[PDB]
Amino acid sequence: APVNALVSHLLVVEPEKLYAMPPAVATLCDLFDREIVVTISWAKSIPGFSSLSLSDQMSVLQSVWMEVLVLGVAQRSLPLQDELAFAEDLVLDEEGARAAGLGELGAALLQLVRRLQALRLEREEYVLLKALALANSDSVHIEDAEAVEQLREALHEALLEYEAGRARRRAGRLLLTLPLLRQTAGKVLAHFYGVKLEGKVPMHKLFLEMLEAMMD
Amino acid sequence: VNALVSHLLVVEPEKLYAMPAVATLCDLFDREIVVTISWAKSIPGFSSLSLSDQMSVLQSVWMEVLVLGVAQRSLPLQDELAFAEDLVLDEEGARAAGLGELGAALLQLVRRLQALRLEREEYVLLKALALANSDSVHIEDAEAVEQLREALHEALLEYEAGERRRAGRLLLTLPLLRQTAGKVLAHFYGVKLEGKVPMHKLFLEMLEA
Amino acid sequence: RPCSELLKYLTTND
Amino acid sequence: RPCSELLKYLTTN
Repeated sequence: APVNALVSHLLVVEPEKLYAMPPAVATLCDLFDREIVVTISWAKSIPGFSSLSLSDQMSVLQSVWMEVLVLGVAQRSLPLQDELAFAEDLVLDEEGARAAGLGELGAALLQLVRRLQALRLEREEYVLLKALALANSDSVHIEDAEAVEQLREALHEALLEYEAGRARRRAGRLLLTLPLLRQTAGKVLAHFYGVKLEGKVPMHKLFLEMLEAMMD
Repeated sequence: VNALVSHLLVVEPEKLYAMPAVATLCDLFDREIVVTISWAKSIPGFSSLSLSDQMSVLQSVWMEVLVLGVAQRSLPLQDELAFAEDLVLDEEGARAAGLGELGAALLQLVRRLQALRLEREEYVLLKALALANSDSVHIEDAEAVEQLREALHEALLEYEAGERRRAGRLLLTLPLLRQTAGKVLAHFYGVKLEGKVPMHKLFLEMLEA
Repeated sequence: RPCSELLKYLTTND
Repeated sequence: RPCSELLKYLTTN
């Protein structure tokens, strides 16, 4: 039985499985919109996030929501080979992402998946990395930079304490995958901002607003 | 003292000096690419990678190495960017010099690094780590590049062991480094699409790569 | 930067 | 595979 309070809380507030059911790009747009809603309540549950000013909470979420969603797609895809689990009931391979109308995203996402697979990411490490991505936002709009940093440091410390007990140290290997996570998120955002401009796929207001926000 | 750390300090390029505005940077960056290439070959373990993997790595991380150099050089200053020891421009001139708003993006990286008071040894290790952390889809021997990554990572931990706490804070700045390199690329790629500003072959090739 | 929907979900203590 | 310029430096002194 572990002992890290932050890790336990993060495990507890993890959202439940996502199902695309029970048109390609349209389904993904709807799914992502629902994922954003889940990400917002999830963030509010993080000890340290809700103590941030309301404006900073928005600034952080507008800049990192896609990284959180992308890490979620990667985590769900870990047990698969050359496949992407956008939802439990919605899996696609590189060639599948093609037809669906995702372009190169299939390949970008898989690079991330393979990077995490190489590490053999454990549940504890995943929730910590996800929270870490949220707290590592570099949005110029954040006003209380120190408070965000305090949150990041608390999560960083929890990761070190966790590794120090279970699982070129381990913590650093996990942290070295964050640049790719952000770059991958940037590609997914660009693509969907494109889907928005082409005006052929229906998209919900929240998703549209967040796409415009993380685009600034 | 760490063996790898001393080596990185030795192969560290000499200070850079300036050679219009956008025009000078395009030429200055072209030269830095040359320096970066020789620098990489000097790193223990890089030369062991196949030639194509050496290409793939350089083609995907050259701008990060460059941007990190700019930032390292701008550390002593405030609200200013030193692209060269004799080429510094305030966030205002950056706009005037026709650099859109890369100046602000760059200063954001500078401030993140200033907050950590990056030491010389950490700077060289971080720069090497950036090179070895390439996520180029074109890489063939991912296990080899990884091996190089871990060696540098180990060096950083040993160094900090004077560790994981300080080491991680350094690594946590890499996402911003990559994103910043991405913006610089997109800007200058458009700078060649305007055709007006001239620029060498290497720089042009690396931009489209 | 519009933030109406985000604000709504963030401030809906639900 | 546009990379002739880069190769020139990768395979020299």
